[PDB]
Amino acid sequence: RQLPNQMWMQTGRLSIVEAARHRQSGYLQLRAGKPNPAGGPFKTSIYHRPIVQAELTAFCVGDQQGIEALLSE
Amino acid sequence: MQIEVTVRNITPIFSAAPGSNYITIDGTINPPPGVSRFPLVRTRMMYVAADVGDGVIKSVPLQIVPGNTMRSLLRRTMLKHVIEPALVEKGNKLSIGAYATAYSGNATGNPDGVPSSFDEIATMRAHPFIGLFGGGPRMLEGRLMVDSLYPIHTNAERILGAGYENEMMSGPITQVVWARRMDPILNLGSSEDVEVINGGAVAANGWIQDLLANSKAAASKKKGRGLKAFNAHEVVIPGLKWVWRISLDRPTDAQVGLVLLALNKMTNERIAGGHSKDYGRFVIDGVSLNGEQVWSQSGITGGEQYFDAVAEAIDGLSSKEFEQFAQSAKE
Amino acid sequence: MQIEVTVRNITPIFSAAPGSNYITIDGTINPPPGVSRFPLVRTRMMYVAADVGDGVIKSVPLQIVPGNTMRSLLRRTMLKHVIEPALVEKGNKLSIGAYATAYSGNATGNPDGVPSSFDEIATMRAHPFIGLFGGGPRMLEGRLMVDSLYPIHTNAERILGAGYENEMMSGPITQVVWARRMDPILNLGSSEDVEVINGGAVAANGWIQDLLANSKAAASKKKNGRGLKAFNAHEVVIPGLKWVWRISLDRPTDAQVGLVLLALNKMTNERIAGGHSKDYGRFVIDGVSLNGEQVWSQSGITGGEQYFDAVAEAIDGLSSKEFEQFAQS
Amino acid sequence: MQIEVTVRNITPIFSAAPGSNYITIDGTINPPPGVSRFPLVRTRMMYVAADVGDGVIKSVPLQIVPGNTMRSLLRRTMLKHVIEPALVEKGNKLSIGAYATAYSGNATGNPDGVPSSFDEIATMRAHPFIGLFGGGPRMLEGRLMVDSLYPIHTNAERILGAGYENEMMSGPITQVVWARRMDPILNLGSSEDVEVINGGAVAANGWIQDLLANSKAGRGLKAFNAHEVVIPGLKWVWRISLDRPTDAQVGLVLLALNKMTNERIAGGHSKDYGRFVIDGVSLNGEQVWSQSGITGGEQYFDAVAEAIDGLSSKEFEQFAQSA
DNA sequence: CATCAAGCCTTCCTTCAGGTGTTGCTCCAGAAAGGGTGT
DNA sequence: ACACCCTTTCTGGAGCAA
Repeated sequence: RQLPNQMWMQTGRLSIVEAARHRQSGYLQLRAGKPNPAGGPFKTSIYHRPIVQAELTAFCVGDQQGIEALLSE
Repeated sequence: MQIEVTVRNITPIFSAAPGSNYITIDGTINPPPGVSRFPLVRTRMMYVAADVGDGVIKSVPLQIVPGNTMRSLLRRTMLKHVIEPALVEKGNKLSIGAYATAYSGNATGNPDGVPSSFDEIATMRAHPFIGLFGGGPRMLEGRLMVDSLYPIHTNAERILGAGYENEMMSGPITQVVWARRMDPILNLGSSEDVEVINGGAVAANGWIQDLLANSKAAASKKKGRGLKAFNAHEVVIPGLKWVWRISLDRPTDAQVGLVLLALNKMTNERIAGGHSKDYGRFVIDGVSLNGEQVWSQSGITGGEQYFDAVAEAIDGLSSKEFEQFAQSAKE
Repeated sequence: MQIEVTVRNITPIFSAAPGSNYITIDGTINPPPGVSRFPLVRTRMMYVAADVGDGVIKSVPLQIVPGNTMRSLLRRTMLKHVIEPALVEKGNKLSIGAYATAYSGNATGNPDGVPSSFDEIATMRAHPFIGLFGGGPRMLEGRLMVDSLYPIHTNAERILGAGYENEMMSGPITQVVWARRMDPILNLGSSEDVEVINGGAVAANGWIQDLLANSKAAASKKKNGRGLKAFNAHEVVIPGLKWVWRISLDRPTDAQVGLVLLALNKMTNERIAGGHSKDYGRFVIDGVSLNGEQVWSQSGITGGEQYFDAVAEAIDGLSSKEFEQFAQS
Repeated sequence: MQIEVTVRNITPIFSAAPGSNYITIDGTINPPPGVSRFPLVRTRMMYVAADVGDGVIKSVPLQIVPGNTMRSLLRRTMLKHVIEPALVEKGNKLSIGAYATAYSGNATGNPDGVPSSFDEIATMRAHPFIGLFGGGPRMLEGRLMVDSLYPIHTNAERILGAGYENEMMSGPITQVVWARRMDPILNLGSSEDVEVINGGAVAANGWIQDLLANSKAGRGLKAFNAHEVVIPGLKWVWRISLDRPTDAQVGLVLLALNKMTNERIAGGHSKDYGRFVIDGVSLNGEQVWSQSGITGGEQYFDAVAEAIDGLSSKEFEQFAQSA
């Protein structure tokens, strides 16, 4: 680990304003009047997962030419 | 909808930057300790990446008015001049929560975490005022986006882009203005000056005696508060031409018409602050709608469909949307 | 295919960071307890490894827009400016599962887990929009990698590599912008100001007495309704600096490249990463390089004729049936 | 309401700018060190943007009177000319704190951190003087908005509106004016000029030897100094602005403007420096000034007449009352 | 119509104001059970 | 009659660095 570990927050939110605009315009056929950030399509979820800058070292028995071909891909 | 308002302040601009800043009597900002320093209230400053010298982008200070301040200026302009007269000429009245939500985005400092229904969201974004400033206990996205007031300067050439080489500004655009508060009682001169004071000479002499006692206490401290206060505040110099970028992602025609009506009624409005020194007075010299210049001496010229839309909507304006917009779901 | 967009933020960038960060009345961020502090919500900073001033690498703060935010911004630009007009103009319509799958990659339309054969996986990855992002109930892998919006900065150099030494920003790229909410009942100054209010002076004075009672209760407690007066801060990335943004395509069709190009053609009307009421994130595109070939002009993207023609025939055949069969079955 | 009080100074205007500025015996302002320097107290000046190269606009100096100074001048002529005669005529006597809140913004340097009631805010912003000038312990906002006194100059061509271009003056508008203070013992010259001096000849000799001992090694009376002033006869303008005023407040402003003819602007009281005459008063763009004072604006004068009648001390008292 | 005069001294700042109050975040990031009712 | 929608209902801890 070249750096100390950090944590990345990412969120999943469905655009509530765009959902209401599409629901009036008819492009979204949603019969539901009220959304729910708790659960459902409009669940604004938060999830935090670790992040590391590092150098990755692995050891294996294989032909170098194919391994360098795959790793250059 | 892209709106670009080039204004010209004819008084100094003072949007006070928060902080504890000081200045010497000679004019040096934030001196090292030991030398005598006076409180300086600097104007609001945006750091901008700019091209200093040749191909050397650096962070330079450029003194601005915040987009929150100009957004509330736009809001209170269309509120005092358009929305409130439309509510006054009919029987509609707002609750104190509805007034608070219309003027500051919320009725209480605590929002409710539930969001509102899609029908109410759609009708509030279709509203002329509530669509621009969507706040409330359930946070809506308002389609009005209001940028900061940037001075047309070299330091904002990566902000401004092309088309702004005319009436160009270089160098420092700010100035420290010093203000003093004298004690009125030291300016008393005779018994005719003191006859309006209860007690007169006795009360005046008591004021001098408390000032002498407080000065002796302060001298014992160094080697309450009186009314002598010599201090400073940094303002942005008058005469600058400023850019103000107003944006509206798919607006109702009445909403951009309401922005146009507010820009019409920006006459006799103060931009930032320093009210009693007449700071913030300005003259709009240009408004371009999607790059098309629509400003004349008699306000906005052209753009007629926006004005008929906002006239029809103000004729249809009522207090019901304001009341149910401010109505908390938890309350 | 490696599309690479060089942009310049005309307005500040404010991608909000988690945690309870605080700042004093001056610029001291996170003071020790025992001094007056204000809630600061900072920009999205990540610690990156850089070799500047030394041969070894160190951890430097780099203020970026997340690749998730840019990926969903590209997705919403694609939908709002290309896909929703195309589905509207032929009268196609989306159910809530298809809408959630297309606009958020979300699987709640069919949360049971849709089985996918390799043939329909191949046709769905060859779809102009579905193959870019994938996901939803079928959990499909998209063809699109969207990098973070990395500022052209000396902290970002190992990320950026060579070719960015000129016009390279140095020093701090952030500034704390202070925002306050004023209680507007305090700004009621005349009978004309309060005449719109129901109750008028009585309701205004009731609000004043409520504010004084709440302030006295807070002062007594410090020795639960919150008022409208607030003074807070938000740290933004300063406007006018140059960013780069890498969108890689893992073996695309020309229609998918044309869809990314049409998204970038209509992207200046969008906003990068929040700060919406303060117009934050407004930007111009300074350049677009398609595998190193600089392809952007003032009038959008010139060239790339095969991609634009392929996405034109893709949009002419773009129906919601593919979206509904990608979501449900 | 937008009032433009365009005036012309009879005598050189001197608003002392802060700073340790210096001058040589010539007209070199702030010289490099190593040359004979004298303390120069420059006039207050404002940087203004002005078109200097016929395409290029640049920040140039322009000597002004601050809007704080002119606001306090307007407040003081209202107080000493209109408010105090109405108060002592009816027998009303303010407190010492109320007097301090009238002439300054408040009585104490610590304002209260509470907001006042809306009924109080409405009564004081409907009051003439307290509506014009807010402040107090609870931070009232006045309806009066006082700009700086700007000379009609080509440096202010982006500051003024239209119609001032024929009157607009070019060139430098300042002078380093020299002053000196003698030690007057050196000017005695006669033994009958020390009969008024206690001690007399021995006292004058002691003062001379004290001056010689001070010059060999307290500050004496020998001073030679300079102050930069705006030149007299300059045509100015003064932008008073009103945020939704009552007619009594406008009448109070016009009553103050009618009798500023014997009032001094900024500093230089011993040198009669602040003297000026009012060339014109524009009332929302319409000229209302003549030789005898303000003509027209009759509803404002009648409103301030019925407002000055019944002017009570208790409004000032509960404006100055802390919380 | 030519010079000779073609300054000399000394002043060369003094006190004081040299901030006050507030703000000093808000909310939510769940999924199933159990009812309706609308196609 | 089986699909989506709109509501309740429900169990525990607690310290905190840059």
